[PDB]
Amino acid sequence: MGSMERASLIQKAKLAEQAERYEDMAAFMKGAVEKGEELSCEERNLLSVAYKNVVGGQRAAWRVLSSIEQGPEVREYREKVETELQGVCDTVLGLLDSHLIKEAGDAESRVFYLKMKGDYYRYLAEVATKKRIIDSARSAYQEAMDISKKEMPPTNPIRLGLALNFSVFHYEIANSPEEAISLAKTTFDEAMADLHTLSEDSYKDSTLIMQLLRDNLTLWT
Amino acid sequence: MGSMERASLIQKAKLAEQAERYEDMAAFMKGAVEKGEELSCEERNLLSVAYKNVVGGQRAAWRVLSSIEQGPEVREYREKVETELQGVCDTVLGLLDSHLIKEAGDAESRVFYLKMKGDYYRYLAEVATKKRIIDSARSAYQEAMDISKKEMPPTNPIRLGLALNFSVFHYEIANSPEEAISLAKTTFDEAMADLHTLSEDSYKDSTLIMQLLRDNLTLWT
Amino acid sequence: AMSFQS
Amino acid sequence: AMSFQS
Repeated sequence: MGSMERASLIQKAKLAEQAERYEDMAAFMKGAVEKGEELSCEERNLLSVAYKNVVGGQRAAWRVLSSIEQGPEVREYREKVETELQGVCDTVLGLLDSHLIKEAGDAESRVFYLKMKGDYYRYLAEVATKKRIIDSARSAYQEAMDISKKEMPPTNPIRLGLALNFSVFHYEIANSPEEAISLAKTTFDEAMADLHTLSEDSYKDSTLIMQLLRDNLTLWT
Repeated sequence: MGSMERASLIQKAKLAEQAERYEDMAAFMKGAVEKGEELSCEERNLLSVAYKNVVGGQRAAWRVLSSIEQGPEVREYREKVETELQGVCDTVLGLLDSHLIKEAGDAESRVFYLKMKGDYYRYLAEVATKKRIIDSARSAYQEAMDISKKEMPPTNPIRLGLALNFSVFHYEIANSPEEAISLAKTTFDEAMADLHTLSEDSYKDSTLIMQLLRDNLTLWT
Repeated sequence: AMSFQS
Repeated sequence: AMSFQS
């Protein structure tokens, strides 16, 4: 994507999003990040959306295959899918590490990237067969949690989405359903108590995410 | 796919279908076809399903982009998508021509492949800006229609799906909505009159396709 | 218009 | 369990 203008990559990432062409969207966003400039809020979201969708289809495929797995073909093909997923996670992690996280000074960008780092290590963990990967997820989430708690209101969408994913990590990956539940509940309760400060639009944004915490808690309790 | 067993490609195409991994499914089916043996009914369906899904996502993306199209990025990216689609259609057409159609002696395989040839030329036609391509579609459909009418009952699912697509071709590509409507109506009416010969399962299979003819006719009349 | 849902 | 629907 070396020869395409940054702005052109961003414009094409948005078109690919409209076209539900998420692999293209991700390639364009990777090109953009690799221009070496920081991403705006909107660009970070594009990056996240693109790879979430790519890796989301790989995760869904991997789980179908894994379950079938329970001659060598099923294992081979699950390995193939698994390998591709891991390569996607490695390239997201690569982008974070070169050099999105280190140049992210604001709480907004830094928590976003650290959350993302935890997410992609969590995806790696889902297929790992592993403690180091889980610890890399935990550590990235934890650093993101510490900044978000210090630097963002409890209703901030990224703070909420970070806490939601960290709670999922706890439940699904760290075998700590109590930690998962305590986190989701504490997150929801503190957001609830901060809603009064919001405009109607921010209120809608936060409560939409709080409902996922609530749905998880209903699933878990 | 040269090093993988035919049976392994087929097994993996079915897994990719379960995993909704249609690009993989198509790559596996292309590998299988390129083993140089004829495809069974079930394998032909796998081939069709795989590429229908691949090209289906490209068509849907292309139309989103085309519509946005109505700087150079929108056109560039529509061209990119369009180019990829055309490459998929060319590789399906390539497979038909090397050598699926020429070795298809039974009415079952031959109509299936000729229909498919018409389909992939019709997809090419949808983005062409073209008479030769439309004529290649028409000619492939016509040859398939002639064999199917001579060699298959009016309720045969492939005969029905061929006539349905040829009617779509007429309406959407050949600018012949009357031909489209006459075909769909005549096809439906002759199938209707042959349903009495079928078992409950064949009856369900045919009437499911007849309903698409009927839905098109309702859209067109 | 629906085409054959192969 | 639902994760952030980014």
